[PDB]
Amino acid sequence: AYTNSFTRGVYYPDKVFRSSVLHSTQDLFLPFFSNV
Amino acid sequence: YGFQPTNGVGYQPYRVVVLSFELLHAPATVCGPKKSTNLVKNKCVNFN
Repeated sequence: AYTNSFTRGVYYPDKVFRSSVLHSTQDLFLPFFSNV
Repeated sequence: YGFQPTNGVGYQPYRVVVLSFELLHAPATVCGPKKSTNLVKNKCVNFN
């Protein structure tokens, strides 16, 4: 059986602190709305 | 290789150590030596 992992699986890409900014990065993440 | 003991001009073992430097998100583990100075605030200063 599979369930919808809607949004989850996001984590801080790096140690660096950032605030009030939209930053784009590329890492290994769980694609949204993927079956688990 | 073999490296004939006396013979190699090119033939001798060159022990090569390579240092690879990596900086990451994280705090530096290996850093240069001595100089932790008194931090001064509210003043234009050069900082490291």
